Amino acid sequence: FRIAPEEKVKKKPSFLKPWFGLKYLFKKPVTIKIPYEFIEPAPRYRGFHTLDWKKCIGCNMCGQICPARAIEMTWIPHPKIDYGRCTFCQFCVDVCPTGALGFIETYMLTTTWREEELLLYDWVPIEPEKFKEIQEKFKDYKFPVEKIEFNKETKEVTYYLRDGTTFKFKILGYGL
Amino acid sequence: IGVFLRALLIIIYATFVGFIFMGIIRKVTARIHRRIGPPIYQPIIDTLKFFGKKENITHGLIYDFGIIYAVGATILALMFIPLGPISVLRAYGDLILVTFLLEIPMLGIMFAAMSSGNPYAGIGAQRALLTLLAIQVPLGLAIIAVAEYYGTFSTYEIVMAQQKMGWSIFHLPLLLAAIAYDIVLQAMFGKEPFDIMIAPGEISLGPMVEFGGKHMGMLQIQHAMALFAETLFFSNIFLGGGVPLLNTLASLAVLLVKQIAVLLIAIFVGAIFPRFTIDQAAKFYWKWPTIIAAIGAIMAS
Amino acid sequence: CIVCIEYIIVALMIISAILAVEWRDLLASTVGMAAVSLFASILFFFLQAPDVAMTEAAIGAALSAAVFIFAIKRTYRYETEELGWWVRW
Amino acid sequence: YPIDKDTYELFFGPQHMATENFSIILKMDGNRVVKAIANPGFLHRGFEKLAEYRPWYTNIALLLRICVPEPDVPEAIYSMAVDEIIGWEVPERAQWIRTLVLEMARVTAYLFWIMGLSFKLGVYTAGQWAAAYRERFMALFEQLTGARVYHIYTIPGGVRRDIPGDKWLRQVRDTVEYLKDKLKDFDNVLFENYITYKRLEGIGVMDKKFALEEGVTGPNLRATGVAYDVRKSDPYLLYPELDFEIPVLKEGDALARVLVRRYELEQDLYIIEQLLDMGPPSGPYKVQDPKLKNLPRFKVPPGEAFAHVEATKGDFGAYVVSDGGHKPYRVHIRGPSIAHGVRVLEQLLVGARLADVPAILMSLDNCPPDIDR
Amino acid sequence: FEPLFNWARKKSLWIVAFCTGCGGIEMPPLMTARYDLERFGIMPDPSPRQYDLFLITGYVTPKTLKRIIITYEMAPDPKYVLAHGSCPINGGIYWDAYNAIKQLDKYIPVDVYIAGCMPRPEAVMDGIKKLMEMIENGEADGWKRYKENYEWYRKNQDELLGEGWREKEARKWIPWL
Ligand code: SF4
Ligand code: SF4
Ligand code: SF4
Repeated sequence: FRIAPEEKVKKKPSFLKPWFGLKYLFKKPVTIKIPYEFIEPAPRYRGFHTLDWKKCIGCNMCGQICPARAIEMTWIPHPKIDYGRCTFCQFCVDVCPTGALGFIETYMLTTTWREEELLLYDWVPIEPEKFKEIQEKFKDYKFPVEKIEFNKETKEVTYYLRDGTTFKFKILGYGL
Repeated sequence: IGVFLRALLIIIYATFVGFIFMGIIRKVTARIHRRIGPPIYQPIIDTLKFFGKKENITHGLIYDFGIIYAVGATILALMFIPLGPISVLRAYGDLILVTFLLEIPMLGIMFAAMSSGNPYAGIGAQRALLTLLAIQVPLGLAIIAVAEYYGTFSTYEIVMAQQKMGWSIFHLPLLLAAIAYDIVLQAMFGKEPFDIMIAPGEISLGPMVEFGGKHMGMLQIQHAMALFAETLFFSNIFLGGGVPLLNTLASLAVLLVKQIAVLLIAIFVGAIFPRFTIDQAAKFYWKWPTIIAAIGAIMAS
Repeated sequence: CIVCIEYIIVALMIISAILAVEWRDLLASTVGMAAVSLFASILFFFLQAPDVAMTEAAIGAALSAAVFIFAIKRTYRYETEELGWWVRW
Repeated sequence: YPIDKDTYELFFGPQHMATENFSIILKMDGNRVVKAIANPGFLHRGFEKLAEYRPWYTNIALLLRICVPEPDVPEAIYSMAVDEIIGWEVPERAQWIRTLVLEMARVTAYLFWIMGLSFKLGVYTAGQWAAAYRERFMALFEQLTGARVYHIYTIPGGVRRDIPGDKWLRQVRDTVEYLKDKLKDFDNVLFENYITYKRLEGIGVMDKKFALEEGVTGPNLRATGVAYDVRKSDPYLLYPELDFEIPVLKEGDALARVLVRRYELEQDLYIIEQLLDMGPPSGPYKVQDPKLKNLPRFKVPPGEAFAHVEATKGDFGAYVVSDGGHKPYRVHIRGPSIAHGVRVLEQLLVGARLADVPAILMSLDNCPPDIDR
Repeated sequence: FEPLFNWARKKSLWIVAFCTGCGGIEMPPLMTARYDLERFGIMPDPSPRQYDLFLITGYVTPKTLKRIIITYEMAPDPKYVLAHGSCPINGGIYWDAYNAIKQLDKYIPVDVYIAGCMPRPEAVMDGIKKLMEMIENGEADGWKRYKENYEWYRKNQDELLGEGWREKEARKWIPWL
């Protein structure tokens, strides 16, 4: 049914026809010089999380649809998303009933080998005033938490932001 | 003591222009498929990186001496070809000497690639040696076509016979040797149509599949000198540079322009053409460039 | 002086020549073209030929420069060299 | 003591840049092959006993990574299968969206196969161009749904994000007309030179009776004499109102299985140009409001469903069985390359030279995340 | 003596193209005509000696952690791996895998992690740019922890899959010739 050729697809080999791949010796080379020409990603690129602390009800509806089992719950009962095991699939956004789990375009996040820079991946996500860390503070599209000082027995994590509030809160207990 | 400093001048200039020529090859192959690519001073930083390790390999007592002999042979290759008027010797720069002393780098970069012991190095040496077998059938006929058209062999009595009268890519019995050299140069270099003594991707890397820090640095020096020696041998025979410091520096500059000239046509062929099976590479250098150089050899006689 | 103002005029013509092609704004290029016609008219007059000086005055000042911006009226004004998703392609 | 003394066993493991991630142990005889068995499974994540523990809706995002070059064909088959066991009413708009993303991911996978072929066939210019023109398709997907690859888009009913509008639909017309004017510069570097035609001639001769009964389902048995296109035989998405023409040759050497994929690229780009001038009418992107809420607790009535869909390398099926709860009882994703470069590759390398072990490896489009599952 | 080589390292990082499974779809177009790496001098070549920038692109099967650590044993001085994706950090979505190796720092010394699934090439650019900033002064990275702190990694290597892989993954074919 609707066989296209009889010998129409098969072409003839040729000696010096590859010189027509040499046409781009003079056109402008199609690259982006990343230091420093920025790219401006999409208006709804899937990125990091921007939980609102006043609409969260702690119903753990997100807990049961995370494909990678990292939206585990804390008490003061909001979730901490860790990006250790998270695929940015954003199934926790359209399943959260109240609407208190958004996503904004922020993907650049580079941390080093030491553990003190690796506590950076355990953050209770902050309010959407972090959109004033995507704009109005040097639009670099990077994770605006940038160090976390956990403390054993005095459990008070400190999201030392770019220049804003240190955002102290206590964490006691996990799960339900 | 003055010929020693002059030879040191030639080897250090051949270093600091051969690496820039390989960087120019990388720049043109970058622009040939729409990319900025590296800076011009790129493979200098390759060599400068590869002498800054803290471990090496040294599989054997011969694993060192083969590539060191390759570097010594490729320095001996460029010492006789008349790099402008400044030559450490111009009495004896015979055709057979320089032609055979391009092949001896393809020994020592492979003779010490065997001492490691690898099926990848073994089949790289297997696919490198059929080139050096096959390429000397149109190469010898090009040398005979240069020979019987002039008669003299001392290469100072060839650039003199060019700057006296005529160019050398003209006079069609000698131009048919140049097309044979233009085809054999991509194999003698290691550029993409006749690539297979490098072969990045099909086999792992062939002969230089596992060398290490210092050995790859000596290879980059040897590869840049193989570039410069075979290109200067093509230009001081088929083109002729020949020719006070404002005369000498401009002589070497127009020699550098004719170095880039065949190097420019070595790249345009050497990116739009895929890699060649070695069974066809043995079959190709007997069909077309052999009969071209043979017609040139019977028209030079 | 004699030759110093000549060197001043000729280097001013050169710096209004180089900066006539470095700009992207084409109205600015007409400005640079008019300044080149200025220094050409002054150099014609200083080289003591007034016929060519007044002819180039009536030609290059507002019949070659004022015909060119007259042509960029219904055309571009920038180089338009462009940030972007599908850009510089 | 080396106990073979006759046949040296070089083998292209993972770190080789010709084979991607599956080791083929080759019992080489000088420069030919006399026995070529393969050891796949350097990538066995597991998806039988791993996708059995997630709920029905969230088992999309975990199931994307079964095939890397096409980041939409694995989700659009599971979304077609859970469509069947529940029996939705997926509207015209969701059908059109899933159609166009299923064809633009296919031209992305063809472009990636061209770039992957040229990185191991020496010529880099056809590789750099192919990846450059794949990047604008990635940057066009990013407007629509999410990331570059692994865009978790097609949930079991409908899609997740609709079109932006005339900023997007005009843009696809621009890049498709651009690449249809661009495709005549891929022929001169990859399919018109007398190197490639003299390099891939007569290697890996696949017979006519050796393709249909072997496990081969892709476009590469279509270069042998076989009339089977799953888009043409049983159209599933908005395929019947397209009228494309499929290629079939009577050959079966390796370059027959490359020209057919080039012609498939040409006619598939003609499909995307033909689909766009239709344009989607109105409708919702979701399917139903009441039978979707409490998204984890998604009890599906029991039964089973099979679906299968055309890919860049092999018509590869899914097999979902539903016990009756919020867990797929077994979701089997049949990889396209299970007997398509593992078993048929064993009787294809016997006699072939070493230079045409990587080219044969890419003339079947071997993707190592499909053998393991 | 020392800064004559230190600037030379951060300009010609040769990457080895392992292409570790899922993730070899943003390893090539990272190094092609678009958003590129040869402008940084990152020229790929498939050799376990002529490299000093290993990209563990995503997950690691223990039938590949043998091959990765054998490749990692051969780069002489300046080997430092750049972990990728979100697999090496804590395990990706395959934390429910008997195969896919969680917590990559317990096996080979990771220098720098990126996030993303898949990580966009701009994030890889940020990762390499932070790796350049780290390698300017020189910051006690990997190859300096795999040497003195070998007693911990060799114990953690041998505990998972262990017992001398050079006899288990070598004798696994000589009966099946
Ligand atoms: S970001 Fe995605 S993977 Fe992570 S918890 Fe939310 S829905 Fe799950
Ligand atoms: S985001 Fe939604 S599911 Fe998660 S705690 Fe808040 S209300 Fe519950
Ligand atoms: S990090 Fe994400 S994309 Fe990369 S291998 Fe892991 S699950 Fe796959």
